Amino acid sequence: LYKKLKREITF
Amino acid sequence: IQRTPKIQVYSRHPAENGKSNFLNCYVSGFHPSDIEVDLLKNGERIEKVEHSDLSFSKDWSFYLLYYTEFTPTEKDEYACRVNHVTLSQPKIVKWDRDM
Amino acid sequence: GSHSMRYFSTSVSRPGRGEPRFIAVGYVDDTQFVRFDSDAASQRMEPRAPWIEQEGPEYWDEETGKVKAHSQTDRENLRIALRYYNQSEAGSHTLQMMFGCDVGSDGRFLRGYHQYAYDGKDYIALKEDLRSWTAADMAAQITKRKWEAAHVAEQQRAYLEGTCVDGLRRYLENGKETLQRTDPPKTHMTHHPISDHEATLRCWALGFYPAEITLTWQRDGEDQTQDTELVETRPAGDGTFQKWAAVVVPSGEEQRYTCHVQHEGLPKPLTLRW
Repeated sequence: LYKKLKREITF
Repeated sequence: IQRTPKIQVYSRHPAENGKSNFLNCYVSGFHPSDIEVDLLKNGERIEKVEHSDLSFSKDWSFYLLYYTEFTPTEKDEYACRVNHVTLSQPKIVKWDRDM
Repeated sequence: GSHSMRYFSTSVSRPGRGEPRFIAVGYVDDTQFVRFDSDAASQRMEPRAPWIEQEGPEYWDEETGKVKAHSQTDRENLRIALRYYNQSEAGSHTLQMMFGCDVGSDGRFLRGYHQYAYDGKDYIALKEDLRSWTAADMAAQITKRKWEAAHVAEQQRAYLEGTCVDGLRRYLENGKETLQRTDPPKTHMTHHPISDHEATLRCWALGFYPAEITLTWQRDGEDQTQDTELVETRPAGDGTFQKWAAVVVPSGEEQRYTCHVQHEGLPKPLTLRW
């Protein structure tokens, strides 16, 4: 099962 | 910073003349990921060749497996040719039933 | 034996030839069950193993959605880092990332990983307490401050302990025939002469899973680690692994050397004499 963040966040 | 591939050519099962096998070329420990690998039959490229999906080890170095089906003969020679940014010329590694 | 699940992602910028290529794969122990290639016409997460395609379309559409979200995130991370480091846009650059969890012979959490590398060097990594971030350089600590403020370490720990492990325990079930097998190695020894004065003894291990194995050589019980060549552990291609170790020995003294093999699937360690 792949990771998921509610809001994707960058560097 | 780059790293040179470590090349191994070998057969899936131990070699017996006339029985079908798979001919593997395993490259590892290189960086970056761009690499060219050919499997050679008497100096000529085998053109149905499959490679594993790109992955890497704990130290971030990449490994790939290039393989194909072949049936060995006493007279036939096989080899693996690899090119990478770290190699000033392409590298040919001969297949040996004993290595 | 304990168990592990990993996803490894690689993003390589190719300036002038278009947008960066993103490749992601995943493993249970040493067996790969999935793949995603941003250049494949499929644009879907794909089964790489016979026990994962029994999953239904609810699985594949959901998996596909998350890995492509990851793909565009890492694609944007490449430009942020390019600007962080003031590097040229003419150079090719690589962002590697890996995450996953470990579980024991019980089935419950041991440790987990969330970490990134940039051009083959560490960038930012979740510490094993899973509450804080290690950051190599100054640029990574900008990302650290951004990530600590946004509370991502708390969300990833929730994933690593909650979702990663239950998917791990499920795959170990769906595939328990292949995944929880341990095949012992088939060990033999070959003898290659060089001169009259020297010859090579090579000790083989073949067809073993998992890949973790130990080959050593002994002379009269003295453990000879000098003049011993030992190759990296190579896959056979059928799902098993191979390896060999060798020594140059003066003839006729090959009788004094013994190979030593240890593997999870062996009841007791093997020793081999020529």
